Amino acid sequence: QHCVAEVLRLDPQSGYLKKLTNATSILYNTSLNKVMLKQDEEVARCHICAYIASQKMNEKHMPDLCYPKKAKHLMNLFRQSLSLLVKKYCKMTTEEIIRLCNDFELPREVAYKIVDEYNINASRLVCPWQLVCGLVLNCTFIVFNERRRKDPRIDHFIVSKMCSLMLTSKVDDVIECVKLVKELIIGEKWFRDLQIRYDDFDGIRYDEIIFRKLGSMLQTTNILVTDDQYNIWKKRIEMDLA
Amino acid sequence: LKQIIMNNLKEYKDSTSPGKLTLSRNFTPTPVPKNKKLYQTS
Repeated sequence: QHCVAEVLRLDPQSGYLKKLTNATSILYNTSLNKVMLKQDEEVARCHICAYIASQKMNEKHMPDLCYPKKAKHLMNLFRQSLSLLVKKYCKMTTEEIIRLCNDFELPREVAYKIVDEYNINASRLVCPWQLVCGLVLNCTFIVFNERRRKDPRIDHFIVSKMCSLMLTSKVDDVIECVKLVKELIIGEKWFRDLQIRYDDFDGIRYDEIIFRKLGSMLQTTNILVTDDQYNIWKKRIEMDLA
Repeated sequence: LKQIIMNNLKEYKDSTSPGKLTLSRNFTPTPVPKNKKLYQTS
């Protein structure tokens, strides 16, 4: 029962779940009952069973159900028994850029938003690598501000990773791929929602930047350090005798 | 710390392996969206 649910709830990666588990159980039962369906490694015996379970109950969705040689064989047997920017005019799909965005482990809402941006504004393009790269980089900078702040090393590591993934040694082009997309995507409401959510606003907080720019001297430029920093640092020399 | 801190950055630059940097601890990977329809090519 554990593995059956493991594979069935792997489809995401009301009645659907219950009816699908029942269908898989009874289908596997029928396939193993007679001595007619043998030489079948259980390693993969819960995939097209799930496909036909989807086909049966009420509704069927072709995409991402077969997601290979023996797949068609088993289907028939069971159903009878029963650099990267110089390149010009490149093409892309949903899952290609989903992979490129998922190498960072970023959430799925951001990837879907980038995909929507692409499928809406991919008609007048010259190289989609630039737009997608800029989008994902400006998503990383906005969501990862906390760890970047506490560790200024990240900046170089992330840039090196996204310079090696696109197979280039020069990086000013990447800098352009960031700033141009920032210019282009600067005024959309979902971008606004992301900004208010992850509180970057150019890498500094709203309540500080307002006083930073309004013309005050109470603005907190943190050349000094926080009290908790000193409190936790004291321990390091507390044990200096060793 | 001008003379030492640069040495600290240089030495610590070569240490970390790029492979094992886990940007998020408790993330679940992005699956394949089911339907092709919603991705209208306007």
